[PDB]
Amino acid sequence: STGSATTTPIDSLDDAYITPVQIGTPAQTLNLDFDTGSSDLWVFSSETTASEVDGQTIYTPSKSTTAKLLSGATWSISYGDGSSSSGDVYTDTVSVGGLTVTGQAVESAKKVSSSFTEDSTIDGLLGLAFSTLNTVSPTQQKTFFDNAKASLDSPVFTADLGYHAPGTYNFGFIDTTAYTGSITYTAVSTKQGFWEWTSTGYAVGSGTFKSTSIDGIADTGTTLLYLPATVVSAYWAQVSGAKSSSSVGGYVFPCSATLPSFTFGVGSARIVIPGDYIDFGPISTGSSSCFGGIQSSAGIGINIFGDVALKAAFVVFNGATTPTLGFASK
Repeated sequence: STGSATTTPIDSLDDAYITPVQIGTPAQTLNLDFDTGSSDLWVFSSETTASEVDGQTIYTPSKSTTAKLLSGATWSISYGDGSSSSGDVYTDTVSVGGLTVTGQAVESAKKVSSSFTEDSTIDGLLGLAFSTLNTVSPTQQKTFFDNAKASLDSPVFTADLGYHAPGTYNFGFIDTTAYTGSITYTAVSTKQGFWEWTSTGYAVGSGTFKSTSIDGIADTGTTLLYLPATVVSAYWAQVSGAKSSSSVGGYVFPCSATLPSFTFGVGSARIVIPGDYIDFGPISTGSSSCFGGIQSSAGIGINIFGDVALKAAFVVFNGATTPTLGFASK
């Protein structure tokens, strides 16, 4: 089997991407944030504290003839951005782009943190990291991909995120029309539960390539590119007037600037992030100070190849017995 679904930016800045997901019988379609940096599929629901729901579409398990309470199971998750959610668990039928999993754990939120409430466009998350990170207790549950894997034509999914435009998540096949040149594959460590890999270096604009190993995670659920402070300083030094602002919470730059590109290495291959992808717009409405899309990972504890990086590539998440990651230009 295979599946193919369009993913759409939630706003004009590509702050996140939502993908429609069918849950239950009859189908209830919710728009979920596909997140390769976590491993829970959780949704706003009829069980979510009423004051914490503000415009989201909810899953109502009592209206699904295939929903079953997973007795005694609870979940609770906290993300790197400080947000969180928790609740109980149902199993139900879940379909993405024509690919169906029966008996998928659907984690129903009883509580969500304010950032979730405040984002009316995201109805929940669909985790695509390794199932070892799943938070369900006392019986850990599998991700949608892990459940689907054996049925797929090939044990892979691909992320093809757009810049200020829709893109595609495919399951079970590689669309050879969706990228240019060849796909370069690179090793993955699953030791921390992530799609963790090592970039071979970077360049800023038309500058020379610096060969240096940068360990990080491919994370569709993180907006920006978080890299070591040395790398990030070298980038922003090429933008007149750019500075790190403790009050704003990272590097800002004059909105009048033209940003240089940023290149990252994948083995001997190179992925170029155009400068415009690094612009996240005014820090506040009407401001001439703009927020940068490349930020320091210092104090996160891990480097994160988030959407800023991934949307410059066609990315293969290869879930073979020994997982790997592939990157192509597009």
